[PDB]
Amino acid sequence: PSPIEEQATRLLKEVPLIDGHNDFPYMIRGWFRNDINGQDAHLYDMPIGQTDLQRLQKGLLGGQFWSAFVPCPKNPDKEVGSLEALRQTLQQLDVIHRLIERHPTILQFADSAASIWSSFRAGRVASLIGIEGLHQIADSVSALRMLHRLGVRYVTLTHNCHNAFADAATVSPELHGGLSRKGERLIRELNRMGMMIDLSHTSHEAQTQALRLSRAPVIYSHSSIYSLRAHARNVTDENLHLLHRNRGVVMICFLRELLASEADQATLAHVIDHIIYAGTRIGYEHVGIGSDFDGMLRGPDGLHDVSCYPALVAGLLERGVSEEDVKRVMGLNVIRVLEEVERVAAELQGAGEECLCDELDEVWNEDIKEQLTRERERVRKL
Amino acid sequence: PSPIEEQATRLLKEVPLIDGHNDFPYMIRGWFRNDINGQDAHLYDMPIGQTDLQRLQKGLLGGQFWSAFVPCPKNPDKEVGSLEALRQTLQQLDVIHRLIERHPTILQFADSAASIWSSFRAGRVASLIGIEGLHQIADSVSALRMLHRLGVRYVTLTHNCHNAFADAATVSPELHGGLSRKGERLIRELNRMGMMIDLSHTSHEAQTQALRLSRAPVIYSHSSIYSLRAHARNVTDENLHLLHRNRGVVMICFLRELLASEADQATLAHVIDHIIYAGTRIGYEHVGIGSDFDGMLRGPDGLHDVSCYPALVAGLLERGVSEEDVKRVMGLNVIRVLEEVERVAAELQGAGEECLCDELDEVWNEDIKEQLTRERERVRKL
Ligand SMILES: [Ca+2]
Ligand SMILES: [Ca+2]
Ligand SMILES: [Ca+2]
Ligand SMILES: [Ca+2]
Ligand SMILES: [Mg+2]
Ligand SMILES: [Mg+2]
Repeated sequence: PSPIEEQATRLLKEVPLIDGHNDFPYMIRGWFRNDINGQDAHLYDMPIGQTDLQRLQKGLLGGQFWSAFVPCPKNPDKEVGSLEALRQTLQQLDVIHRLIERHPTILQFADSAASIWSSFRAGRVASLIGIEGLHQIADSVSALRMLHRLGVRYVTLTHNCHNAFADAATVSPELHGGLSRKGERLIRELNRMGMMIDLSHTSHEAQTQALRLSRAPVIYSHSSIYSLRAHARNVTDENLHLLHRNRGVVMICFLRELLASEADQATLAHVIDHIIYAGTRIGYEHVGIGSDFDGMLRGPDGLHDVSCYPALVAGLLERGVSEEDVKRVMGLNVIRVLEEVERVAAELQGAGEECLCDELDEVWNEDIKEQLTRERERVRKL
Repeated sequence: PSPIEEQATRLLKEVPLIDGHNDFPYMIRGWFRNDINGQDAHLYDMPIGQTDLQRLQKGLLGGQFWSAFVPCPKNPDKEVGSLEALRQTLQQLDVIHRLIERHPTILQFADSAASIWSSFRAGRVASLIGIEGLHQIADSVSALRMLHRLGVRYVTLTHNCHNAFADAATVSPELHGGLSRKGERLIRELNRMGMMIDLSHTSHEAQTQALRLSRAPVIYSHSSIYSLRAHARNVTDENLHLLHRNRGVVMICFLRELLASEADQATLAHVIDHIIYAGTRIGYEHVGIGSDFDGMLRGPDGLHDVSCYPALVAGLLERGVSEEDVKRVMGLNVIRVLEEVERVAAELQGAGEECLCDELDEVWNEDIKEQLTRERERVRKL
């Protein structure tokens, strides 16, 4: 009805709004235990949470990085907890693929810039996947490459747990003091394979080191601004500048604790303040939208669920952000980063760069290796 | 030079010889520990084993189901062993994909009848994948569906270990006495997802039950004939007949213990005896070739390595098997089974059959579920 609301609706049909982070797959594990057979009525109209398939259509969302999050392992035996997390990751990747496959009119799987656009041309929500923590890979780079093959296109280096590769923000004391030696080596492998690095949930020092080391642009899938609201999860002015040099994107989070000192005061206007702050200081080509819907109980006033994206687009236009810059913040920026991550990987794989391999145990003793070599030479005689 | 050898060479160029089972990926884990960077000289000319990339070309093999085998878990803590086997499976799937990707002139990945042919048109060895035992999935059907997504197109129900789903042949006493209740339910899921059932390594009673229950044709990826040589790993006349009704294929194994009472007496002629026995009694459209190269130290006389396939094709022609029947045994039969497995899955998935889901723990108590429902109704008021 309002000229501003007609303008927002047009932009949402012109370009895809691609949200950086949504934990709807974990809601499905909590509520249904990943059994969605005969649950369409509930999947379209959920009795819990901030995401369902009717409200997803209503908000005119163009794409989504669906989170394949599993919790940090709590088993006192650490080997078992890490391996347990790997199995749970495959369960969450499985229910995401089944959610997409059982609802092809609404959701379409995407793992690239081209597949995002083709999904958007067809009127589907481009359904991408990200894992949230390197605890999920069970210390296995082979497993990580297989997760890329299953459709994972970003890896948050940590969640609320330290791992062998990096320091999380919310846990103290520090383990590695930024990235470990392994972490630095993993950055090279992530760039080589074409996996997008996500720096949300990681410590400020780990961000600084990763932003300097990475040969491809990175993202913050759901982080806000430190200068406006001081929090371990928000991005400092230092790391915002290094993100600019990196050519990355900060996808602004709707978490109330990241927007206001008192959480119940958080609003849609605060999310817009954070987008404008970043856009003013490091350009609107390096800012995105990273809701974290279903990673919280309650959202800000005016951003209560996935139906509220038109109010965000209208609010940005109302504050004097240009149409072209709003389109950038909506999704063009995160598409560009994914495109550049793929382009860097094709360059490095084309040059024949050596991949990172896991440390494996010897399965043969010297007696078995002697039998095999002696057998080979017998065949050479024939 | 011989008219028979010219004829064999022509057949190998006309249609792909598709071998049912090769453990070359496990040799790579044993010898290189899955680190193949800068090892091309050795990968083309191996110091051990019955498979390398030069001899693979020399034998004119058209396709191969590469084994992603890992050993049966030996940890006394069974939960840990099962989870360890899952991680090792991802390591072996990873090195198979890296082997194919680093040598695109020789190997090309295939996961269907169409992708086998296109690989063969381009002069590549069609590189398919199979896992060898349901111990590899860590009791997770979600993981199994993700293995299908990673390119696994058959699952041997057991190796030399009993699992929760089926009885292996070589271990006694019997656990389930054929298939377990879970096993019967897994047969339905394997048919639905389009995973080819492999009955090698399983007990005679488990074969009988699976052959009656399966809605799609199955294979024996590497098994020989019981009537010619009595062994727990060979196929009985009863199960050969039920394989005929199933429309499946028995892919004849080169294992010396399966061909002769004294292993050192085993020959190429014995492999041909077994192919002709099966072809005579259940038709040549239900017989294949399933070497098990690199699952043994030494092969039969005349079938010492992957370069020896032209001698097998020539030997079949020399014994009066027709060109069309030799082409069937070479690969047309196993292509047909994979085509029919895919066709059955498309039918059942098109009809919207419900998939088998894992038993998951509750992650939310009633207090958290109340908070979520109360929160949802607050949003409905707005
Ligand atoms: Ca979260
Ligand atoms: Ca929650
Ligand atoms: Ca074997
Ligand atoms: Ca061996
Ligand atoms: Mg700055
Ligand atoms: Mg019979």
